[PDB]
Order: sequence, then C-alpha cells, then structure tokens
Amino acid sequence: NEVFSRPEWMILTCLPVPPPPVRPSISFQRGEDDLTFKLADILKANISLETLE
Amino acid sequence: KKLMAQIFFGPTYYQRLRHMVDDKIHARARGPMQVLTRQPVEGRSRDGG
DNA sequence: ACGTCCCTCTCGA
RNA sequence: AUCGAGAGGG
Repeated sequence: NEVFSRPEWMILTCLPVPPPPVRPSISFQRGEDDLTFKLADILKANISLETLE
Repeated sequence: KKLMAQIFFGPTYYQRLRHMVDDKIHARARGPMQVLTRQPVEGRSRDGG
C-alpha cells in the first residue's frame, strides 16, 4: 500500500515504546513488568551495538 | 390422615460433605478492579465478578 | 493447527 | 498482589 503499509517497513528502524499501562509496576519498593525489563535488555542490547559501530 | 401409599423406612448411613451454601454464595455490583485489564477480579476470595 | 463452558478452595519464587 | 504447579465442585 502507498501509505498505510509500505513494504520497506517490515524493517524496524524506529521502535514504539508502549507506556506504563501496557506494562505497569506493582508494590512487591516496587517491581516493573516483563515488558519493561525486556525493553531495558533491548536498550542494553542496542547501546552496546551503538558504540561497537 | 394416613397415606394411601405406605413408606419404606430405615436408618441409612449418610454423610456431611464439604459444601456449605454460605461458603458458596457471593454477590457483587461494582467493586475491586484489576490493574492491566481494568476489569473485575477473580473470585469470592478477592470479592469480584 | 488448536484442542467444552464456569466455579471453590490450597501453595512455592 | 503477579505468573507457575497442584486437588475438588457441578
């Protein structure tokens, strides 16, 4: 499609950061959400690669 | 009055079981609310829908 | 590839 | 509270 689904965008260049309601934290002093931790792992897996290159 | 039908009558052994109605009943109309789905909550325990 | 509906308890990171 | 496993109730 010419605007809603270019193919070129099955390649992710920029990433959507969903907000807290998607991935809240609960008082267990707190404790973030599986999708919160994962994205730090991505932002840790990204940064390392940012500088390597 | 008597009963035109006679009745079979003796001492059969019976047993209480672990289900009391008062342990089972439950009601809810507005109330506690989950946090990711924002919907009601699961069970007589947590008093929900 | 999904694999019947709902409900009441009890317990380990 | 959250997920995971377990026995029963129609």
